[PDB]
Amino acid sequence: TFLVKEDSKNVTAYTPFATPITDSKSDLVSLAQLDSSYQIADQTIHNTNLFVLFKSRDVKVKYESSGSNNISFDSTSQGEKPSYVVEFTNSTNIGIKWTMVKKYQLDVPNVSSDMNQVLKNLILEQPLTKYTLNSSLAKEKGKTQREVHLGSGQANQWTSQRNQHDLNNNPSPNASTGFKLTTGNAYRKLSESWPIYEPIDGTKQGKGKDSSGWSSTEENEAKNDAPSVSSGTFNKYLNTKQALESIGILFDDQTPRNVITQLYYASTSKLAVTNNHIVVMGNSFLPSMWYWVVERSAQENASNKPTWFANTNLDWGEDKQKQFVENQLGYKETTSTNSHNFHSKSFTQPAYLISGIDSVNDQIIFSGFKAGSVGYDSSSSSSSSTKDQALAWSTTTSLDSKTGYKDLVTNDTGLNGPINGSFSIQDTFSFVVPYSGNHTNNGTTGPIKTAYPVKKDQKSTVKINSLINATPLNSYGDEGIGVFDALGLNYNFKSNQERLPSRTDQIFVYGIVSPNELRSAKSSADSTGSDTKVNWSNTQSRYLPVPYNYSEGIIDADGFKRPENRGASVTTFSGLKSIAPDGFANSIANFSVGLKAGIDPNPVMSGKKANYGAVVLTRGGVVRLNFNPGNDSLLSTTDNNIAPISFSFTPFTAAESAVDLTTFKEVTYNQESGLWSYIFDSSLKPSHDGKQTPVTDNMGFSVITVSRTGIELNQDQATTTLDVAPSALAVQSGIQSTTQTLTGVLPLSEEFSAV
Amino acid sequence: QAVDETLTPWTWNNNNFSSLKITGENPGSFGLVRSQNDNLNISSVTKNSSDDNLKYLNAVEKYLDGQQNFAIRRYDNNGRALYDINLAKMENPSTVQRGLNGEPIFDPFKGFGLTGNAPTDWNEIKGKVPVEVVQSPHSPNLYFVLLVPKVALEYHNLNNQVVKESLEVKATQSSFNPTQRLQKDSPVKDSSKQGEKLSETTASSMSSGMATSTRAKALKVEVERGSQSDSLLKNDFAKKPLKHKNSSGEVKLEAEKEFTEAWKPLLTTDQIAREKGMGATVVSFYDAPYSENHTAFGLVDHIDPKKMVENYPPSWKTPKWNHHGIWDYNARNLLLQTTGFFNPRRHPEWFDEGQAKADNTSPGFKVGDTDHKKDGFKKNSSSPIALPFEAYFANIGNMVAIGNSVFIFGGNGHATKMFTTNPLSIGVFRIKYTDNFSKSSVTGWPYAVLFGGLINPQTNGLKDLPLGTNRWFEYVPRMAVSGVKWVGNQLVLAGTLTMGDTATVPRLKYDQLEKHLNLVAQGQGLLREDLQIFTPYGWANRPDIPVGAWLQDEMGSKFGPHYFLNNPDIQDNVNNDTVEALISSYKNTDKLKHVYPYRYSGLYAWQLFNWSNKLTNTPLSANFVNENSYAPNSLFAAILNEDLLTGLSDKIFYGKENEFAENEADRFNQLLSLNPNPNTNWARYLNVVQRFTTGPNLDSSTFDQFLDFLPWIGNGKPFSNSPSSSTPLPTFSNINVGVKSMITQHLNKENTRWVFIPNFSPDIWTGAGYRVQSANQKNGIPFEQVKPSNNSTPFDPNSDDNKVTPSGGSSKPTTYPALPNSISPTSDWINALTFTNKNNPQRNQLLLRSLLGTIPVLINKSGDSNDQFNKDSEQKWDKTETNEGNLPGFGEVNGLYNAALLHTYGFFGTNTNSTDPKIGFKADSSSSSSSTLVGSGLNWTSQDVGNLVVINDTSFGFQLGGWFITFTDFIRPRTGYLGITLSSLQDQTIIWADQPWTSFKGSYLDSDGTPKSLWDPTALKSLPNSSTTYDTNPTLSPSFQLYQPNKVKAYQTTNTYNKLIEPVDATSAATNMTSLLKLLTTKNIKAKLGKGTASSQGNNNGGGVSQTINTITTTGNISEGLKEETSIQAETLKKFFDSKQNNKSEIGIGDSTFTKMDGKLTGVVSTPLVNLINGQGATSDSDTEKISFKPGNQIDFNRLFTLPVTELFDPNTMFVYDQYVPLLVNLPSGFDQASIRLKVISYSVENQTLGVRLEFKDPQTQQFIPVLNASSTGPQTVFQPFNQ
Repeated sequence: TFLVKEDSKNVTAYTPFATPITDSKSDLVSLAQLDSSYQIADQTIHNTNLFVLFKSRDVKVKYESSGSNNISFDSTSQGEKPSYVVEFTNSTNIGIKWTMVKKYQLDVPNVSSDMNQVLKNLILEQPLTKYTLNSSLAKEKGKTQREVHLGSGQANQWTSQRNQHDLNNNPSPNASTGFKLTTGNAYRKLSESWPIYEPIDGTKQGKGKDSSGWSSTEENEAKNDAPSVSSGTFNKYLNTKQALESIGILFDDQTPRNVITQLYYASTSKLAVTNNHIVVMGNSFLPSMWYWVVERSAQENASNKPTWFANTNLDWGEDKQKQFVENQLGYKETTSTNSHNFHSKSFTQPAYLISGIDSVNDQIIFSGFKAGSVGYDSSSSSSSSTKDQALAWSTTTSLDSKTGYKDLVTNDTGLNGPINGSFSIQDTFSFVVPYSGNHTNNGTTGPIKTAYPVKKDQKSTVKINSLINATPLNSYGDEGIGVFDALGLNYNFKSNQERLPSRTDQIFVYGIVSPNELRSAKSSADSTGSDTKVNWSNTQSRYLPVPYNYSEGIIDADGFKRPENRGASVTTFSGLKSIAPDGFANSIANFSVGLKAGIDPNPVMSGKKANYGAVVLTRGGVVRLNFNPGNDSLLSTTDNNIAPISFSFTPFTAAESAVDLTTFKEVTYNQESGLWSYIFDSSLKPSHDGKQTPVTDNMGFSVITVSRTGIELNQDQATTTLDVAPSALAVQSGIQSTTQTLTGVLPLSEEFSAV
Repeated sequence: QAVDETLTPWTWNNNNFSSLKITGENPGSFGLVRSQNDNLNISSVTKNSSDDNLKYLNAVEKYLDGQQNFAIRRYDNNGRALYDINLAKMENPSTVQRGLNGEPIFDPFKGFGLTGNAPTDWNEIKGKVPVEVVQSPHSPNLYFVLLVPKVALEYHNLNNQVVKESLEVKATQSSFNPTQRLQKDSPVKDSSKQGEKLSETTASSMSSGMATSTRAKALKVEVERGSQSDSLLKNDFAKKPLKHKNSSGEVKLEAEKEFTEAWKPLLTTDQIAREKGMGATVVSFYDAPYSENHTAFGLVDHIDPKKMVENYPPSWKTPKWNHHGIWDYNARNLLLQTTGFFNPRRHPEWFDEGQAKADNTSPGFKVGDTDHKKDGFKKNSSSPIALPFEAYFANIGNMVAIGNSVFIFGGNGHATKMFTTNPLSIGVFRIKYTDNFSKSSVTGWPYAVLFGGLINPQTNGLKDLPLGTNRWFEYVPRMAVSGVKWVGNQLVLAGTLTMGDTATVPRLKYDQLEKHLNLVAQGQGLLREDLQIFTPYGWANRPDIPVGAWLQDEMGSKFGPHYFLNNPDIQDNVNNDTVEALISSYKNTDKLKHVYPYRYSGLYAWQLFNWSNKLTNTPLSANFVNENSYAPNSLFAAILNEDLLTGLSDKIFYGKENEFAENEADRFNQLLSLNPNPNTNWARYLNVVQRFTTGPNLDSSTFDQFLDFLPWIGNGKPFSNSPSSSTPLPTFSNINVGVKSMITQHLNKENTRWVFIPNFSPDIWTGAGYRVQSANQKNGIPFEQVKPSNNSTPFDPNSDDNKVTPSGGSSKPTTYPALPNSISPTSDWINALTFTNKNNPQRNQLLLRSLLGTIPVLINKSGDSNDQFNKDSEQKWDKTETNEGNLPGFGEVNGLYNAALLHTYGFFGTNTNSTDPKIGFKADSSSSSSSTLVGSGLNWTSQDVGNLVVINDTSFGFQLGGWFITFTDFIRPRTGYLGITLSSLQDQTIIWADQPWTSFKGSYLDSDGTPKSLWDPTALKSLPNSSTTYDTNPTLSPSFQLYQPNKVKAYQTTNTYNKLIEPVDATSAATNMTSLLKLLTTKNIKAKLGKGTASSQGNNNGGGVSQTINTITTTGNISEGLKEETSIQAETLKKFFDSKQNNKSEIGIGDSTFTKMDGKLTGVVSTPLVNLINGQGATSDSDTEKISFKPGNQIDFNRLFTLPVTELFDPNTMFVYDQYVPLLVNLPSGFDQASIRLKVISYSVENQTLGVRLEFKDPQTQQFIPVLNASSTGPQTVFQPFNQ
């Protein structure tokens, strides 16, 4: 009775004897009367009913700046193949053969006027690739704070001139304002199309947001340097067509389809279910702004529309953290002619790299990395000081902030603008600004002010618009602060050392969403004309950087930094070298996959609901999400100082880090055992390397066992209230092979399992 | 077969085992016994010059087979012996016969079926002594026992020219000088090889930046593979423009010209594997106390050394080498130190050739050729890590059984430990059983591949201990092991553990070896000490700089940025504008690397943090590992993952992922973590630990505040000095030491209000030996402390080497305006992690070695004629700003304060003796002065660890020399509790003995609910000879060290500590200091302290028992000394302790209780009802005298057995029905008939025969017991209808 995905279209029930059932192989794509071009994305079982997520490779979505139906399927070339979620029930005399029960078609979002204004000038960074380089990620440093504000040739006037600029006491005039868009990864509009070539070096190569420039000659030069199967020198670019295909980007011959189509087809990735609702969110590889919520009572022939993540006012834990996230989207009082951006139209974080979606006890749990979105200038001319430049900045908490998580996260450091850069502390260096609030080299001088990097005299002549990053790295600046933020290196010098939470970079978003607020989300999706927001109260965010051990040169993380860490070879993204063994080519950008909530099988106090904790995989460690089943909300403790109990990160070892994260196929939870299992199918690997060399290790499989650990909630009278976050523990289970093609693992029993 | 009273019960020193408590179906004791006879003349076995150790050891074993007998007798649950089991003498032994399902054939009254023939290997096993016993957790009547050669006991009594120390005392006829064993002359620039030095960067990339600088450019390091077979095209790490001194020939590590009588093991790892009589053996066996066939054997397995050595990591084939290779190898060899990570110069106990391979040459890699491109390739190896005889028996003992398997965690090392040699448990063995115990397999693995998963989240104590590792297992953990036991549901390990080396992490400037003799001797294997020793002024700016850069400023007149003297007062401010000029221009590649123009320096914690193997948040996270500890230097206990330990494979498989780099171009881009090649399994082993602990649940300066609270076992006084203005000051903490300093003028003046303290006023106690302009200027110090190279004037601030030009040309100086108030080795700085000298490794090292009582003290003056140092008018505790406060500041033990340590020991004043001994240290300002370390006068050592005992479902503890220690809260922690409790020994006749742990006779949990320990003042032993005919100025003993001279310039009379005290040539100093060199022998310390003979008085004998302090739920609660709301946590803990110095018992600190006994103490035997000392004190079972089975003439058989026996009992549990109990058992009037019943143990319905055992409610325990006196055949009987 174990339903296993035979291929991209067939699912068959296997008997506990690991033997297929007679006449049980079923073609679900045809069973649902969907053309063969369709395929199944993810499947879930809920009340012995099998649901399926159907995403077709023929879909073609078009975006139009003008008009009302801005996001709509391209039916001109029979490309109107929306994605479906279909409920399948075994309805017979007890013999496995599935049948149509209901079929819900997921439609593209309706774009309100404000979302339209934002999307017209919006641009999306090309997706992160398995074969992606640090240097590739890296973007040349932008105009410094002083350069943007005071202009050029205004040195030693900072002190004097800073007062009228609402930057009082600002200690870092050389603070980066962002990253120039003139080069690097391809930033394309929704109506545009990504390239298959990724620049090796993002400081030199690539044409960035200038699509006309890229297509004029740089595209041809990159094609010459990087051919498609070698004969290519591969000195400036990588031909990542195979990897783009692998992680789910659609291709017309060779050129990928438009960004809106790619984003939609990526958004149809996963499936979590409830007795009244069905939620679909995007995969982990590339962002997804919109997620469909399906009402199980909705008509069969009716239309299901998603909710903009921009309309989902998540609770990041603190209003201060929420406003951190909000303030980096872009300038507020644009007023140029139409230069509206996410912050100006009063929208929240628009993109999440959704790690996974799951439900338990009628509750839906979601997790994922906050996908960076920031303003950028498109003045095109004299010209704006910040022209062609991203407006982003690292927001690490200062060195003297009060000890404690709450205090850390609530620290005013980078409220509105850039303050971090380079500084000297005794016999070491701190890229983090040493001061916050009103602290200085002679006493107290007044509050430290920060402002958005945009000159006021040009308030009406600066065209600011938003962008969406392909990774959690909000600020791409090829700078020390950036690297530090990325790598989780920032530490305070006090008696009790603490990691400084970068409130706007590498942010990890997780939470549990309840049916009432899911209904509110569905209402938001239904909203026509005026855009209505969604409130998600039971959510939290945690600074979750990539482990520092994945980057060459960095041996440990502590307040005292070794002098060689100041060298350009570790200070910059471009100079950074990756030793990542988890299949990633980069060691900067974090990535999460495989959220699977589960019910704790262990006995609980009478009158107390059984514990259910969810485990999510990340780079270099597992993450356990702790919940309070008594209220079906996040686990929390009264003492602020303590890190949010809801969070618990347990690092990996050589065996777990060796497990490619790009190969996550399926995750199963053993209800009676209480142990997860993370199936990794090596076959998922792209055909060809980023340098067009054939992939030599596309054969095999591996699994990771995630076992609850620590002290759980409501165990006994003495454990009614907790102070220590329950911590998961990942171990390389022992189900590994390189010569075999995985078909499926069977949770046969407590004591046994089949491969 | 029957009991022989001539064998007496005893405790083996290596595991402290004496008996096993049997539990379940038939409780009782197994316990070790030996023959009582004296006059054991082992020296009657002649050793010739023309023969090897093996035939000598066989002659000693054959001789001892005539002179001594050994056995493991069984006792009942009241302490009464049943049968003898002298394995050398028992008649016609057999293995057990099996059914077709592998089960042993059995019936309780008959016993086991015997095959009629002995086990395999019986002719070589029968001479071995049994030394540990354990019971199966799942299978009834099934046990395991460990056997060893008799020399695994008697090794200490074998003759001294074969059982040598690792060092020699000699005749001392030239007078004693500890520098005579030390290679000491420094290296020099080669007059014919200057041209190959690392090149200055001629042009540096703009990176679209604007700033600029005048300072000398970065040094390049280029490395690439080329096209030639065995040469790179460039290899700039291999450059070598320095060479050694030619003082009567070349100075370098060269064993064949230095070890003229080299130490080597008794037997090699290959000999112990092939010579089946010399290896250790475990056997399974079966026992039933009231059967005809009461005992018989299962299976035999040798604990084969090749099953350990062939499971060592690939890097252990080349312990002369490490993953950095060539540049580190050359820097070490130039400084005359060890190369690799576990070389036999420090650790000979694991090498088959001992000191004969204690050299830097032939590392398994090509090195030392005339072309730098030719070095750095793999070749053949001839000195791998092994398991020779001395290390082997320290790796044996401490058994546990889990599932169908049994384990061996190794001993404390007192099978084979000598005064200067440290064999330890380096791993774990397992024997695994198959085909329902019809077959077996044997294996083992080193702790390095098991403990590598440790992380900062897995302990409630201190963070960042030197327990980290990486993909190469160059951190080599080993333990003196206290034991392994079940603490309720959790399996636990305990003992003392080796960190990585904390002491030798700082590295000398190349020319200065002649003036820093202790740091080089501690790196040479000569000073076998793990305590951190303060030596800052001679250190290089950086340990890791490639040796081609060291010659960039020979005059010091430029203060050469890449290589210079370590002092922190003179280094860069690299601000908002500066980094783009001086350092952020030098971008580099897959074939280029650089050395940067940044000036760099710091004190001991900077050096230690930078290149020690500290734990982090991540495991496998230590790309630098300086070396490994000589002896255990940490406490340890941990929770061990028992199902994962059951599920790990017998064979461990490694691959190219654990090999060192085959060439230096692949070493240049060296990945710190890599994928296991998926056939391999080595990475599975890392997850055997769930949790670990190392000391109190305390953090930061609070742990130094705890170090001062405990009493010193030499006199019972606390280290705190506060229970009595000219009063003395504490040694470990800083509270009330020096003056309250406002840190508001620290840093570059950069930011110091609300930063570092929980209160509005940032007051910190500045400690001893601090620097100020005046008492009115007690807040910070301005920059004025400039150092010349010669008389060559100031460091020159505002010069072009101390400036940059930023964007817009607005130049500013790159140097500090103000500095911290202290550099001294006692320093605690919350705000300055680079000027603080205290560290978390040292906090745990001090905890262990202050418990053992053997931290050394630094001396200028002895009690001898005209040499004396005084309490009055010669020390000024109130004036620690000047030399009159006598702070050394050079050669001193790290973290503590020497004058306070000397005072707490009572080396001056009437603290520890009835008159002033006048020994100590004085800071003179009139002339240059000489110094060396000496011991505390006590003789305990960190291997002196006894039985792990489990007190209840969460609490456990062990004996550790003069202490019992308890880890009361480790399994279930709480806030506001310190997590440790301690009880001191009181007996001065034990504490001042010369080998004191030999008086401990074992430790056990007792029936009144307390752990207890046995002591015998008659069991002590003298040194191996009485010094024969001469005064042995060096006397090898368990608290001796070859502490070297440190020599220094005169102290300044005022502003004394404003600069570090300047060192001078010590190579000639030994002739000026003879009174101190005589005090290196700890017997002379005892003589001058008045402790050296019968002058201690008190008990003439007085052996007996010791017991830990009473305990309750309040014990160890310190919740008012934890947290903060008005000051800093150590300062409020000091306030909380100072009202409690007279009442330490509620903190869980104090002296043990003790009771005397007459005659010898030899060992306990223990069982669930009772503990018997020497096996005496057995009882009549006084609670059960009235309970007995009915005899056969009192039973009317047809009244019982008209019914078939099939229905006299419940088939689901085999208990006889309640109404038939008084029909078979006699009981007293008014007795509770529910308190007792009969269990069926065998029957046959075709014979109507029923065999039974009785079970009764114990008045003492909430569990059932057998009634031992219930028949003339014990608790088991049979009933049948007249047909027996």
